[PDB]
This record gives sequence, structure tokens and C-alpha cells, in this order.
Amino acid sequence: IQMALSVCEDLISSQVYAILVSHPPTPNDHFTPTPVSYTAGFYRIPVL
Amino acid sequence: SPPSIGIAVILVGTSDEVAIKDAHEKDDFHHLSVVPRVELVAMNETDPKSI
Amino acid sequence: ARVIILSASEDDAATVYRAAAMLNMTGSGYVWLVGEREISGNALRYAPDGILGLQLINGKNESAHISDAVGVVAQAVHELLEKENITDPPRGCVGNTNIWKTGPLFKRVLMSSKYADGVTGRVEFNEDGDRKFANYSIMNLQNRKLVQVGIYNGTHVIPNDRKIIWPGGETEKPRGYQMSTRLKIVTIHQEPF
Repeated sequence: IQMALSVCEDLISSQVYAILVSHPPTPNDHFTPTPVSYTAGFYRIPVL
Repeated sequence: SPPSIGIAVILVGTSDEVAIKDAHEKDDFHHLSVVPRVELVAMNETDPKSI
Repeated sequence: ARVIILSASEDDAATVYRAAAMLNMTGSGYVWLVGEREISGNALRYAPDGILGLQLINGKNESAHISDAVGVVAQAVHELLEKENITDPPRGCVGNTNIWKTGPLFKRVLMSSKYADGVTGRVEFNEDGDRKFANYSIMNLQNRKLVQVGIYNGTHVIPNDRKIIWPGGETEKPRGYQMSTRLKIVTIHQEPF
């Protein structure tokens, strides 16, 4: 939830052209592109 | 005593609010003792951060 | 039939490897096949001999991927600046919820371009938004240690040179199939027959 909130705050403060998302160093290799896939996706902006 | 009625109804279109609250408290379900504590909210142009 | 293609979690891979090793099944002529997750971690410990596996050539080099990504987004942006009738990116996630008009249009250019020279080979995107034409490092469990044998270029397979070991010794390649000569026939009562 904090990552989704910070993503909205960043795109509010940066109006990004394309956002890149990485993997977490805290195993659980499923929650990496959880927040950015649908948070910074409402405006249909490319995500890598 | 076991309420378990933490429910909430939220609208984001502000359509038929008066009829929504009018029928909200109209019938009793004592066979399912819940103490129906409910809530309400208005439209706020639902946005990711806003939501 | 002999060959057994597998795909599961590494934690479950260890358990299924132990279960297979419990019975006299892994060996002789039962050549296996696996992917990449169930060959690393703890799954390599309980794995038996004669395991042909899969492995990407470049899957952990973060810096090269970052460089290729920044290059491709830069070239796409440079290619799409010549367009017309564009809008600025939306300002604010707090009090704005709409759809960018120029959002989807970017798609039609970003996955339809060529990266040309790259440090991780050519960068091209299939019609799904996914990387294609990769290079896989074919691998074999030899003497309880991983060793590269054969590689993939994306289209055709390339066996390196060193000899793979099928399970339970027997360096000759198994047929991968058998024949059960114990078939059970069925009938039904009839007078003359």
C-alpha cells in the first residue's frame, strides 16, 4: 500500500513518461510488480 | 453481543442517495442478530491515490 | 513411456525429487527434463543424476538490463517526438482520474522498433510486450555439480561438445519408450465362439 501511495505521489510530482519496476531483495518473487502495474496504469503509461 | 456487522456502503456516483438511505433501515433481521452498524460516503472523483 | 517433463516450485521440487528417489525410478533409462527454478536453490540438492535443465544466458545482470532499457526508451521517445497532436502527462494522482489520450498511441511505436546494437543482443518485442530471441544455457547435473553442455541461440539447438550423462550411468542415450507385452483382453459369452 505504501508503494502504491508513493507511486501516485511520484507520478503526481514527476508526470513520468515511463516507469521501471524492479524485484525486491526480500524473496517472495510475486509482489514485485503488484503496486506499479495497476497504480501507474490508470493513465495507460508504459511500464518496464 | 456478537455484532460482526462492520459493513459500509460507499457511492461514487451520487445517484439515488435518498432512496438508498430510506430503504437502508426498513427491515429487521432478528434471526440474524448483527446490530447493523453501517456507513455512507459521497462521490470524490475516484482516483488511485484518492481511492 | 519414459521421459518425465516437470514444472513446479523449488520447495515442492525437493519433495518430489525425494519421492522419486524413494522408488527405483530415477535411473537406467528414465531421462528427465526440467526448467530453471526447480534446478536451483535447495532443489539442486535433492536432485538425482542425469538431469537435463534450462538456464538463461543473462538473467541476473541488472546493469546490462538497465542500460538496454534506458536505451530503448530513449530511442522510442526520440522516434515519437516527431509526432503531432500530443498531450502532456497528467499532473496528480490525488484529484484526477482520467485516461491519457497519447498513452496507447505510444504503444504502437514502442514495441515496433529495433534497438540495433545492444550489450544483451538485439532487443525486439513480440506482439505481447515480451522479450523474444533469447539464449538458453543447456545444463547437466554431472557428479553432483552443475556443468554447461550445449546452448540455445533462440531458433536452433547447439550442443557444445562435452558428453551429457543420462541417469544411472549408461552414457548411451535411452530410447525413451518401452512396450508392455502383458495386454489384458476382454470377451463376452456367446454360443459357438
